[PDB]
This record gives sequence, structure tokens and C-alpha cells, in this order.
Amino acid sequence: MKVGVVGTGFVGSTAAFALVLRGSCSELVLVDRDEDRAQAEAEDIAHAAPVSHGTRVWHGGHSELADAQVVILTAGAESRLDLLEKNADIFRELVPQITRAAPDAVLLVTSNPVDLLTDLATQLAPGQPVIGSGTVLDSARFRHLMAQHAGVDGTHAHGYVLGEHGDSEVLAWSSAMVAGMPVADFMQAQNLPWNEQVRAKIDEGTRTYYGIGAALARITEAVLRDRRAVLTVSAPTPEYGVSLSLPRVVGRQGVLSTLHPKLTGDEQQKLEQSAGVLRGFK
Amino acid sequence: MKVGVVGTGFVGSTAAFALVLRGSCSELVLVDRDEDRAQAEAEDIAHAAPVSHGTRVWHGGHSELADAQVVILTAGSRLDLLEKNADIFRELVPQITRAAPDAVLLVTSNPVDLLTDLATQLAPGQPVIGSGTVLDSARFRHLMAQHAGVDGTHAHGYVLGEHGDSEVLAWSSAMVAGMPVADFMQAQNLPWNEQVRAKIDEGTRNTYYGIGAALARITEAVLRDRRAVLTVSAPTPEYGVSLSLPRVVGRQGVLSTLHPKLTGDEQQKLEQSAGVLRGFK
Amino acid sequence: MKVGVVGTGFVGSTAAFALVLRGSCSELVLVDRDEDRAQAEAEDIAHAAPVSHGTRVWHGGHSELADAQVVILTAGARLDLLEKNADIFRELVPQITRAAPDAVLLVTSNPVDLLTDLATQLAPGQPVIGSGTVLDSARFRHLMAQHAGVDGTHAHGYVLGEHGDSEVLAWSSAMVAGMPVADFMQAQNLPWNEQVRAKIDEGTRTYYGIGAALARITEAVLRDRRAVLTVSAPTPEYGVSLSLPRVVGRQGVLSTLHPKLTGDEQQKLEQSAGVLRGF
Amino acid sequence: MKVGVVGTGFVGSTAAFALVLRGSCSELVLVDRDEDRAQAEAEDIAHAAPVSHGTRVWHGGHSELADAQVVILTALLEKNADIFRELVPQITRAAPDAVLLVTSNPVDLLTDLATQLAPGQPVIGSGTVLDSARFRHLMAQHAGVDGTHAHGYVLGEHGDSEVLAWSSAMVAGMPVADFMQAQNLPWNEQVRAKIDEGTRNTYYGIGAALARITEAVLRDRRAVLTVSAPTPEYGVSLSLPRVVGRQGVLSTLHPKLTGDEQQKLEQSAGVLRG
Repeated sequence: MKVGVVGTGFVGSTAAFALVLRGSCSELVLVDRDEDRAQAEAEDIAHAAPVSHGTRVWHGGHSELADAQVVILTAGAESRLDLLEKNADIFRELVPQITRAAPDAVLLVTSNPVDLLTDLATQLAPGQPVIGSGTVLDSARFRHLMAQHAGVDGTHAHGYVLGEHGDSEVLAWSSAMVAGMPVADFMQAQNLPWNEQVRAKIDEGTRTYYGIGAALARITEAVLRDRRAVLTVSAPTPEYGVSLSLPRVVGRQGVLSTLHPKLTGDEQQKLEQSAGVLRGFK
Repeated sequence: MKVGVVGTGFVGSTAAFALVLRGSCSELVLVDRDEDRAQAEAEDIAHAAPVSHGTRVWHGGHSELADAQVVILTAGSRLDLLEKNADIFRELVPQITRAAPDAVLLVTSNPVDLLTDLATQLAPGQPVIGSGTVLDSARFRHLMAQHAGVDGTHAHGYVLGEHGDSEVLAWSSAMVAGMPVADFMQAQNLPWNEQVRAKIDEGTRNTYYGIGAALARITEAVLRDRRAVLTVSAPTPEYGVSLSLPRVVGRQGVLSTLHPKLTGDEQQKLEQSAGVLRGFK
Repeated sequence: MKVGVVGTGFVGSTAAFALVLRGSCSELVLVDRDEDRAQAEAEDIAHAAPVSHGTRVWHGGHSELADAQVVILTAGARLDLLEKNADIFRELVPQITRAAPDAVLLVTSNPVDLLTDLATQLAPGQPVIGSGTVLDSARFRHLMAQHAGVDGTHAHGYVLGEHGDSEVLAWSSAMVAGMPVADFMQAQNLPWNEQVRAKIDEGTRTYYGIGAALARITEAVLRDRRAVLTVSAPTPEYGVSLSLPRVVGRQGVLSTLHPKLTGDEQQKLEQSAGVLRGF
Repeated sequence: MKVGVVGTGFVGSTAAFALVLRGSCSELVLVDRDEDRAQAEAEDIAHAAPVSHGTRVWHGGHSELADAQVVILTALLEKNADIFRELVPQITRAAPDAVLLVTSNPVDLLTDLATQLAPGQPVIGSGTVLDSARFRHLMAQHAGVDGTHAHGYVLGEHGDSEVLAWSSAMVAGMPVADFMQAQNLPWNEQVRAKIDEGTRNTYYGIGAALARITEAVLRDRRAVLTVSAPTPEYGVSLSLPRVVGRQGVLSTLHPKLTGDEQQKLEQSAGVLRG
């Protein structure tokens, strides 16, 4: 199981560290324009590998991505709009280099804006699975906070953050669930406080790169182990004409299917306004 | 984090193996009447420890359980098994309470439900829990998830009541990816019907790897105070017996009980299940 | 990463349990003549996989070994004992080579040494390894470490030769924290004598230990770990398959490291090899 | 198992991240003068927690270290002492039993200081732990084998003045040189000089190393680590190989060095006395 990360900024290297401490893969290659930085991160992360499951780590050029199952594209560079078209330029340079070396690797895009850059990466790489990290972390926070308030472990909480990664994203309260009940219903049965204030609180919370680092590793593990995990990753969503975060089953071949949630009229509305924002910039 | 397991039959040693392999605890004591088997299983399991986290394994008498956070009690006509097994418990549980009065007692011997009742009275003022239907609930989830084409963590569902032929599958509350299981099958256009459900029901009602691993999960829930929702067996006043329902489990043991909303039929089947146990009790 | 285990007696199933619970592989197949047992143990072990890294577990026929990186051959039923398992091997190994021609083949049946020789014959052009003295070497280390009072990673030592009573403990190279064990024991002012050392030698000479060892060998291959393991392989200097320390990786044994032994240890070794030369 | 970290600079939060990712402990408190920083990272890190270990992570103040088994102090020496003089007593206040793991530079003297401020409590510094680990990793890499089969210590003062004990360097139970000879791999003053550099040189390695030291404590493992502690045959706090457990340093293993090796060591000892 071999993984490459392109761009060893903070996100790339935190993800690489997470992958290593976790034993997610057996080979990990760091690839960056600033070779030296790549060199230094690789060598520092190396002396960390878990005995029970070591990982060859090293830096190299794009040709080293040879046989990567997953490549995590973290490369990136004032209006959101010229962050957008700087990174588009960087992407047009890199993605073809990636496809050249690892034509079959699943491409995991994380640079901001992730949704639009996932769209770009998709067109620059038509014959490859391309996925954006999208709202994965935020969905994870949404669940973590609900579970924290319910007094139960996080695996017992279900909930999605949908749409555009950012202020525009939508919390699908309508589908939020704890121990197999709608959240309101769990809170009531447990005589715990639930209301607009508590939800509003969670809302501000849902919205360092450790969280994203770990998340990127879980998305990667889902692929590496052909896992069919449900993750709200960003992908081209034809109903909306743009790449967006919805829940998607993820495994070795990337996105295996997309299950659009049944939203309230108000949630569905925010979602479409979200999609509009992205349509323009696109 | 210290764990003791009493009675080193297959279940106890398989659990211990699971505990050590996952690094669940840093200290593990095997306690058995047959002090040579105990020492063998302890010296053998001792080898299986994972570097990235080691565990000190050894065998001892009941005094060695001192300061254990969890003790797994595996020592063991149904009615014959039961009383024969109750006698053993009346001997052992007090020796356990002697050595570790504030440890969580995890009962796994069959019949687990009634023996959890017995243990609870032999050891008042100490958290007591039976493994109950934990493994069955897990199978139930695993089978739905496998049929849904999704990882098991996205499946929710309980097996309630008596551990055995009488346990109830709470279909009414089976959930996948946030939806009722059928609604999810309808959304993925996967087959869902009585026969699919009856086949899962067979796989849920069935070598001790499944139970060993579950035993470790419950244990880890306590050691790490994780607030895991597990269908473990505890005395349930509404039924006057110890049976399995979903319970939040943490360091102090059962922190609360979540009585699920069942269909008439299920509640009916649960009460009959409780009757059977009152009958032995 | 896919592994298939063949023959689901206690060793194979314990090995499978260890692999699953540590997440050693993503994909695991149990294959046995007794397909009912295989199905039972596969369904049970499946229920036992940690959520982080999951493993798809199932049972099947030999054709299911398709694309295994490692196949653990544990099938088994003295000259007679040997002649019965040889027959079984002559039936199975070619089935394995059929479906998984590039799998590393990890032989554990007894006698492991001679059967590793047989399997090597039956499956040329494919890495073949026997579990040999891997577990024994681990106990040897564990027991010294336990007596020295330091974690086991800081003990070094090999059990060489024939798996069994004839196996050789290479005391002459035993090491604790980078020193010869005697020197370590003296520095820490602990007892070291013929009576302590024979009690260790005793604990060195249920299947949890071997299960976990088999997993470790398998993980070495799956991850290409370049681990030094005293596994069994044909050793031309002795004309038989024997346990020596070997660097084990994705392609199996990458090299053999012949240890320096005392004249006495080298003797016990060649005596050990003589026997096997008989079979 | 409870761990707290004082000071959530890079070394602190990378150490905590590593603890949380490996599920090394169940509770983890970040304690910092800058409570806003401590708050997110507790919140961000909240998350890298694997499901099947798993850890409660939060921010708070010194009182919140209560019942900690290990406290990692990551919060120049001149200034850093004034800070220790304020914090260590606050730590000893709340967590009197905790093993005190000092990591700030200079870690050696700042360990001696902390030992002063906190008697009757195990105190150790991270010392040369990371460097001993690089040293071994680089030999192993060159030998073509896994890191566990390499043995080697970096001794003395953390920094430019530390001693690689080439005299006891070992691969697969042999002297590194003897292994490279048997394996037919190049070994020559040049190769070693390269290793030397890499050995003695971003906070991933130190983060992971801090976590491994913490786990040795938390799990009472009896691990041999080259941590810094007051060493009475040098009058200063030094890195030697020491057996480490739940009660901190259980013993000290003074390695047999060449005259030239013991040379640099004793030399550095004095450069320490001030």
C-alpha cells in the first residue's frame, strides 16, 4: 500500500505523519517543488514509524509516485478568487505530472477552494478517480459535538455536513441521529437539553491541521482497504453542475455510489444556494 | 489499566489473547482453579504482545486480582448447567470481591443472564455486567452492513433480551447510514424482504473468537470510560430479571439504560423471553 | 494485502485471528478440506475485526487464494507422521501454486523443516518458508529480557537448527541492551548461572504464541519489513532446510546471516542437521 | 491513563497529536498561558482519535492536570528558568505523583532545574532519545534491515556536543562493521560521518519520541532510553541509557566506552556545570 503526497506544506505533512503513526500504508512518498522541504519532512517523519507496522518514507520527484494507490494533492498558494486562480495554475502544472506517473492512483484533492479545484482536477484527469476532502472533517466535527452532548461515544452519532466547504456548508440536522434515533428524540429520552441554542452552539463549532490530517488519512485508508466507508467527500454532482460534498461510499475504486439525503425544504434550499455560489466561480 | 480473567477455558483465554493483541490493557492476570493451565495460557499469551504497546501477563490466585479495573468471569439440562454453575459462582465471586472490591465484574458464563443476577447479589456494591447479547448485536449489524454494501460502523441495531434462542432482533430499530434498513435498501435498490431478513436472522442466532473480541470491546469501554452503547445483560427492574438492553458503558460500568421503542410483536417477544428467565430464576 | 490460510485447525485459525485483530491484512481467505469448519471459523473471526482497519474474511476453495501475497499452509495430520503430511502436501501445494503462483508460502506443519524442504520441491519458482524456530527465538529473548528486567525489544538471541528438542540456543551471542547477557546481569548485579540459564532453556524449548509469530512473519512479507527472523529454509551448507536468522521481505528470504557460534554450538547444530539429513 | 502537556507550542501539540493517534492514553489535557491556543488544538486534536483506542482531549489550567501520570513540559536558559520556577511548582501542586518529562532546551540543565524545583517526584528530560533513534534508523537503513535490529546510543549533552557510541553500535547482534562486512556493504569513515550528520541533525520525530517515552511510563514497560537525568558521576544532568517505567528511571546503565568516547563525554559534563 503506497501513498504519495504532493506539496509538503502543513496539511501534506500532518497527513503524512498521521498516515505513518497509524500504519495506514507501507510506502509513503513526499513530492514537492521545494525538494529540500520535502527531504526534511520525509526524514523527520521516517524516524517515527510504528514498530508493529513500519513504513518506508522518502521524498522524490513526480516519477516516484509510480504505483501509488492514492495520491494526496495538497499543493496550493487577497480575494478567495485569486487564491482560486493561482491554485488552478499550480494544478494545471501538477495534475498532469501526477497522471503521468500514477495514472491509476486515486487523486485526493485538499487544496482550497477544494470543491472547485476538485472540478479542475477532474477535467485535468478524466481517466482517474478524483476526490476532494470536502466536508469530511466538518461532518466528523458535527458528529463529535452531538455525541459529546449526548454523553455517548462518537461512533453512535450520525450526521452529515453537505455542500460547499466553508461558510456556505449545510448541517443536515434533519438527518442527525444518535444511537439510532433522531437526535431530538435521544435527548428527550435522556432528559438532556436540546433546543435552538444548543444546536446553534454546535453549528459554530462544526464550522493547526491535525483534524484534517487525520481525516485525510481515513479517506486514504478507506481506499487502501477497499472499505466502502460513507464519507461526505467532494465530487462532481450532476444535479448541481458542480463538485460538492454529499455522502458517498468510498473504496478502492474511489466513489462507488452517492446517496443524496432527504433534506428539509430549507436545507435543500441552502444547499442549492451553496451550489450557485460555486457555479459562478466555475 | 489492569484486567483479570477467572477460569482459563477457551473463552477466557481467547478474550485474553484479544486483549493483549490489541494492547487493551497494560496488565493481565489469569486466575484459575487449574493453576497449571492458567500458567500455560499466561506464558503463551505473554508472547503475543505487540511492541507498540506491551502487556504484562501472568497467572495467580484470586489475590492477584488486586486493583484490576475489570474482572472477566468466564468460569463454568440447562437447569443442570445453571445450578452446577451457580455453585461455582458462590465460591468464586466472593474471592473476587475480596481481592478487587471496586473492579467491574464482567460475567460471561452460561446462562449469562441468570448468572449475572446471581453475581450481582453475591457482589453488591460493585458494578456487575454480563456479556449478554453484545456479540449477537454485533453480528446483526455486520450482516446488515454486508448486505447493504457498507462498512459495519454505519449499521445500527440491537439484539435484546435473553442470550439464546429466545433473543429478539429489534428490526424496528435497525438503521443503515442514518436510515431504517429497508429505506436504505430501497435507496440503493438492493433486495430486502422476509427471506433476506430470515437469512440474517439465522446468521445472528448461530471456537470463541467472536466472543473473545467482544469481551475485549466491553472491557476497553470500561478501561477508557468510553460511553459505548452495548447490549449487555444487567438486572432490569421492569422485567425483574437480568437481561440485555442497550446500555451506556463506561468506567463505572452501566451509566444508563436506553429502553428501545419496539413494535407490539417485539415487546411481546421480549416479555415472553423475560418470562422464561423468571422461570429459571 | 491478501492472505490465505490453508487447513483451519487450531494453528491456522489462531494465526487468522491474530492477523485480523492486528489488521495485518485487508483480505483473508480460509481454505480447508473440511469446508464446514472453514466456514464456521471464517464467520466467527470476521466478527472479530477492529473498526479502524477492517478485514474481509471468508472461506473458499483453493481457487480463492487468487492473488494472495502470503499463503500459510498449516494442514497436517516420526517417519510415519512425516510420510502422511508429505502425502497431504503433494496434494495441496500444487493446488496452491495453481491459484497463487507468486504467493509467499509459509509452511508450519510438523516437521516444519522437512516439510519446508518438500514444499520447496513441490513449488519451485516461488518463495517458500517454514515457521521454524521463530517462536522459540522469541521465547528465548522474552525470558532473558524478563530476567534482566527490561522490555523484550532490548534482548537479542537466536534459536537455530531443527525445530524441536534438537534446536540450538545461541547463548554465545545472546545480548541484552547491547551487551552480552552475562555482562548485563553483572552490571545490574543480578544472578546469572547454569541454573537460571537452564530454566530459560526450559521455557524456550494452546497456539497463541505460534499464531502471533505466524502473523509477524506474514506482516514482514506484506509490509516488506526486512525483519530478521530465524525461519526455516533450505541451507546448502547443511544440505537441509534449517532455521537460521534471515532477512525476510516481500520476496521472502532476501539473505541469510550465518551467526558466529562456539565450537560447542556449531556442533549441536551439525548434529541437528545430521538427523534431518536422514529424513 | 492521564497525560497533560504544559505549553502548546509546536513540540507540545505534535507530541499530543502522536499520543492521540496511537491511543497511548485515554485522557489528555493541554495547559497553556495562551488559553486560546490551547483551546483549538485540544479541539482539533480532539479528532485524530482512532475509534478503537480513543481519547478525551481538552484544554484547561494547572488544576486540570490532576491525576496525571505524565506531564510533558514543553514551555534562552536564563528566561526558561524563570518560567520553570513559576510552572514546575504549579505542576507539583496539582500532579505530585506525575512523572515530569522535560523537553525544552536546554533540556539538560532545565531538567536539573526541574529536579531542583520538584524533589520527591520523578523528573527526566527527553535528552538524546530522538538522536539515539536517528542513529539506529540510519545504521539500519544502511544495513538493509528493520530498525529494531539496530542498537546504538547517543550520549551526553543534547546538541552539538553529544557522543555517538560507535563503539557499541550493533546490527543483528553484531558490531555494525562486522555486519556490513558479512553483508558485503560499504563501511568506511565516510559512511559513518554521513550517519553522524543525520543523527545529530520540524517536530515529528521529537513528537513521536516524547510519546514513546510517555508510553514507557504509562505502561510500566522497563524500556531502555537515553533520557537526561542528574548523573552523580559528572555532577550534571546527562543522557545515558536508563531503564524507564511507571516510577520513572529505575536504573542507569553506564556503557563501556573507548577512552576517546569517555573523553568527549566527561568533557561535555563540565561544559555543563555552567
